Amino acid sequence: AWKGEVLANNEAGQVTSIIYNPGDVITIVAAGWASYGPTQKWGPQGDREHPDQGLICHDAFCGALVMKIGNSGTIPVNTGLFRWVAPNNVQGAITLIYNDVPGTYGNNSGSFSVNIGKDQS
Amino acid sequence: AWKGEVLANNEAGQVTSIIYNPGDVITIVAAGWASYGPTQKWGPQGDREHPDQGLICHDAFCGALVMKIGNSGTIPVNTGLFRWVAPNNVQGAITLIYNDVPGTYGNNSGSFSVNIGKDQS
Amino acid sequence: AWKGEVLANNEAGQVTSIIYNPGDVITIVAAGWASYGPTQKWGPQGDREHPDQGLICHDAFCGALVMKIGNSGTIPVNTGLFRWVAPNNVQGAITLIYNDVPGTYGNNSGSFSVNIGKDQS
Amino acid sequence: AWKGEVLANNEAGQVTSIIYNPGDVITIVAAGWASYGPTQKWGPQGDREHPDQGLICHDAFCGALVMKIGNSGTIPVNTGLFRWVAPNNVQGAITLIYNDVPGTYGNNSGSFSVNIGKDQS
Ligand SMILES: O=C(CCCc1ccccc1)NO
Ligand SMILES: O=C(CCCc1ccccc1)NO
Ligand SMILES: [Ca+2]
Ligand SMILES: [Ca+2]
Ligand SMILES: [Ca+2]
Ligand SMILES: [Ca+2]
Repeated sequence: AWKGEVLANNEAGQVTSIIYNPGDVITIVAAGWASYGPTQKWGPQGDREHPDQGLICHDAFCGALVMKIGNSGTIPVNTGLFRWVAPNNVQGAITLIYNDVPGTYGNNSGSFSVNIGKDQS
Repeated sequence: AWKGEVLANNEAGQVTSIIYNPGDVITIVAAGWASYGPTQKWGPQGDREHPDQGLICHDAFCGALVMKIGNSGTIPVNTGLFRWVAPNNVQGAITLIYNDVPGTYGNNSGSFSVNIGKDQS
Repeated sequence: AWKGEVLANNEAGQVTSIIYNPGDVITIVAAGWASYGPTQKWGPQGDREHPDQGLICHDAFCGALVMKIGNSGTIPVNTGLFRWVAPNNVQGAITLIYNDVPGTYGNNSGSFSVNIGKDQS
Repeated sequence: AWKGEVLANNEAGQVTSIIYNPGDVITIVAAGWASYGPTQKWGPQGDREHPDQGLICHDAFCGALVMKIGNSGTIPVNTGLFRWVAPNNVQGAITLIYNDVPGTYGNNSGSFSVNIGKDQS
């Protein structure tokens, strides 16, 4: 029920129309190519070779797709989530974000194409 | 309803328990790191810079995840398929395969973790 | 998903654990046999021949299954709802209720078995 | 996936476009009013008070909704089936049928409105 693009250079991330409510089961699929600065591109799992120098999400590689649900901290998405249920006390609008160091989004390029849907529960 | 791994060095691929029937809607999500020979690894979209020297799937990069449905030709999966329906006359077990040149799977390493489910239809 | 029973004699109805949120798609199936007083029994559509003498739901027959979502007005359920979205902006817990005139639940008998699930959206 | 009507007077029943395949989960909801001969009408559970005089389905009341899957024996549907899986070795097109005595469908009237969908598995 949501399809769109998340730009690697967008520090604020892309607000979706999906409101995660308690008990919701969701599926995410992410595709595409992006860079956090170097003259190469990576998919939605990012670059396993790059050290973490203050990423917004310590549980995903630099250049990975991550998300926030309302005011949650960052949650790894990577290539996507299969029939996934959030931790207790997590709810609200899903924001998709490119995993980088705050203040370093200006040299980023490319984007991921993302589908999000609610599953049966 | 199927969860598993597909080994990059398995030329025959991983035959799943999912039988695709006409009208079925499926979702696939793939994650992980694999190599077609080099010391680097790539995610399930593969290596966008490697030329095609006789890949089993010409519509996906070397080192991408692809599939067959029964005895179909290869179909790109990459990071996954969101609520996907097959063409007419495509039916049978889903086989997941690492995209490489026939005869060259021996120097491959790593695997993709894959979830497949049938959706509402 | 929720499975349970609503008694025809319960003016307060049965509060379920299903929270209807905006955009939710739900499926309900209701079965069983109940009476609003007469010696006969009706299924969850109720008695199409009995006049409305002040039913809690004017859009369903006497002895039908109806519901509230949070503090909404009554909504007909009857035998159930197939991949149903609320026509109004309503939200909150689903309460199931037997459709009868307030203060006349004392001569009611029987019950409906009800399954509620959220569908893909 | 399928929405339509089954006439009470149709002895052959109504063939749907739903092919039940092994492993499939289905949901059916049925509504409406029909008769096996009397002036009164009943919902999809039929008439609890009418004796079985050789019904096509001995496990449902006269005037109930029943079905066959391919050439299976009759299976009770009544008001519907919630996330239901068939017994082993039952496969093929779903035919919906009004439960009556063979040869006695000529005096029947009305119809049930029926929705069938495949659920997640
Ligand atoms: O923008 C940054 C810091 C520098 C990234 C970079 C490293 C090597 C070559 C070019 C750029 N992090 O996201
Ligand atoms: O209880 C009522 C009013 C009376 C309905 C009734 C009619 C004939 C025989 C017994 C009861 N409304 O639900
Ligand atoms: Ca950067
Ligand atoms: Ca190789
Ligand atoms: Ca009453
Ligand atoms: Ca008859």
